[PDB]
Amino acid sequence: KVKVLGDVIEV
Amino acid sequence: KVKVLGDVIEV
Amino acid sequence: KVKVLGDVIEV
Amino acid sequence: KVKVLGDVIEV
Amino acid sequence: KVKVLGDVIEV
Amino acid sequence: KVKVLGDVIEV
Repeated sequence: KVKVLGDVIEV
Repeated sequence: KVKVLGDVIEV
Repeated sequence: KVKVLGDVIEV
Repeated sequence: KVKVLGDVIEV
Repeated sequence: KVKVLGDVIEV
Repeated sequence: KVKVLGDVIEV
């Protein structure tokens, strides 16, 4: 299965 | 810690 | 169209 | 509620 | 490379 | 501003 794993970033 | 876990969806 | 829908999780 | 909505991008 | 770029949304 | 940056992962 393909998931998305990600972070909050300050931009 | 806070991460983001998500799925691909057909829209 | 393919989007990503996701949640914040505590890890 | 807070969700995450995102796109796939070519980088 | 393919990344996911996304936003927090109120839902 | 806060965005989400993430990767596709095989799970």
